[PDB]
Amino acid sequence: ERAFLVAREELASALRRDSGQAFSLEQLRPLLASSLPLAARYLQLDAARLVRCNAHGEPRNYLNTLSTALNILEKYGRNLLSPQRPRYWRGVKFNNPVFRSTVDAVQGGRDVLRLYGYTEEQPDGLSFPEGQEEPDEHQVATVTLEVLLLRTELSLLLQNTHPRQQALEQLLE
Amino acid sequence: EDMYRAADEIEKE
Ligand SMILES: [Cl-]
Repeated sequence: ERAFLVAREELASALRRDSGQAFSLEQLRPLLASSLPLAARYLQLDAARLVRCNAHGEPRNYLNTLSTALNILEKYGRNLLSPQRPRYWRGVKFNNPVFRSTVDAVQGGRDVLRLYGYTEEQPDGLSFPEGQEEPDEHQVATVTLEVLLLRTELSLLLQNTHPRQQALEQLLE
Repeated sequence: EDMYRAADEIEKE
């Protein structure tokens, strides 16, 4: 069994190497099967607050709401990593149909975009600082990895198949 | 679909 930080460096480097790479549960397992608390396993993504500050209704509902947001946030990350970045990548509008209906439905969703590099705030959206030519590839890959990892954990929790199901359910309010 | 521009700016196109 690979060490936590060993597997983490490996996965993050692979995602940076190939932006469209799919990760299996077998690869991700050392990251989510760890006995470490949720707040300790995530070093960039604020997974703890995401789970806690969006506990509205039953877990069957809000975990799916969170999963939907995480699915889109992952796409935002992979876009920044792609060899050909999509047009208009330097900014995300709050009134964007995709963002508004998926990411902005969760508290902390905008903070994830800030982690990607969208740190400058205007009343109409977030964007990269003027003068910053390229995204921080190492940072984006790390955040993207943690986003897809968290979505994976929520999927397992919903399927009642998470290796640390019993412990993680205590985080569900 | 577009994930960056505002809904109205996308509606202009
Ligand atoms: Cl994946």
